[PDB]
Amino acid sequence: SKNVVIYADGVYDMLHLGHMKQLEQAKKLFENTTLIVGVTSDNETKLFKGQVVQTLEERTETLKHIRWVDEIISPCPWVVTPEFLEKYKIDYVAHDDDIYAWLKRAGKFKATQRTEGVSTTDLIVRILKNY
Amino acid sequence: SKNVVIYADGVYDMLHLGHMKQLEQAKKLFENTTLIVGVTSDNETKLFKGQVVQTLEERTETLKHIRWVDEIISPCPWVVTPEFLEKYKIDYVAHDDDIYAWLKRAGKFKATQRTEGVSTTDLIVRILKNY
Repeated sequence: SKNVVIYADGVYDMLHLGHMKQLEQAKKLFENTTLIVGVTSDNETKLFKGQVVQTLEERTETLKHIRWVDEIISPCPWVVTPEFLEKYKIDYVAHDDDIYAWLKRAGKFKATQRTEGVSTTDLIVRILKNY
Repeated sequence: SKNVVIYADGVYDMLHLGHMKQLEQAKKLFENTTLIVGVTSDNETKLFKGQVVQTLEERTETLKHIRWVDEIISPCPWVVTPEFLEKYKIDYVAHDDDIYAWLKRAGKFKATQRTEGVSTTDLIVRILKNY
């Protein structure tokens, strides 16, 4: 079967098992895929979403070590556009779930899910119940 | 060239970029390798080394998402023995650097290096200089 190009963007701050499971899910959407991961810039993340603890460089270098990741766009645009899809020959956008209505209308949206409790901040909440 | 079997054991608690770089180094020691990773048990780690924040299951599931990891032995023995090498057909043990004198004498030890400052605990020391 033909190779399907998947695009998954995010902040990927302090990458945890929840991110990794989501990337695995996107990678395995079809039998033969190329998973492109977009890593959002420090400025736009801070401005649109909130404080980021790791720089773009740190967030990107970590993602390079993940099995499911085939290609990285870093920094990636904050908003996916139709032109972006055509520029990188993206077949589907894989994201947790509006702003994706236009993708779903075109058949180009694949929902992936989060894993609760696994996150990095929750692991400190752990060691902080040693007292 | 023939496939070289590399064994790298550790606790791999709260896996960070330093672990990942070390695993990449072991994986790339030769052109064609199988990297086996050993993950130490909760009891022995606690007893011999110190408190572990993630369980064996959590530490092992995370390692599964790392590109360089080909096989996992979980839990792995606390001490590498000659019998262990023969049982899994290990050619080299890759570890940060004694207790490895016997490996170095046999030509079966490959030193890998750490990365400072990248660790998970240091990233909290970060957010804790927001105040």
